[PDB]
Amino acid sequence: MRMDEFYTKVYDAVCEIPYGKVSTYGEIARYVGMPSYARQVGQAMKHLHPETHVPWHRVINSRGTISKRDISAGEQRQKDRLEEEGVEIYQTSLGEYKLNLPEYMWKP
DNA sequence: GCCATGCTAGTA
DNA sequence: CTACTAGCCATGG
Repeated sequence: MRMDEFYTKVYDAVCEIPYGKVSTYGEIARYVGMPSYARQVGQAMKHLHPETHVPWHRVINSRGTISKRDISAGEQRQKDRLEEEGVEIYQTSLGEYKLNLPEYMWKP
């Protein structure tokens, strides 16, 4: 399966995530038949263009947190986008932004 | 070819 | 709950 196919598949999936809901790299990976490629779902996201109709903000990690960026602290920009969709987000004891995954996670 | 970068399940 | 590890895998130098 071509990388550009994957990349397409992924975006297709993300866009299916309803307003106010969320998903995760892994789940998306599995959704589109590429279970081991969670990191690459990362990649996909990171490669979109800032002015995109894609709900990249609806995608977080397995642990229900928002993931630190080795480049570009717009993880802030991700929290904000969620709070508008109405999403209780708590900084963990450390400065991590967490949320009640079971409550928010989405499934077709 | 190697080696650094940039999610997750499992174990302690 | 927090660590820390093993394994994963495209991408670019």
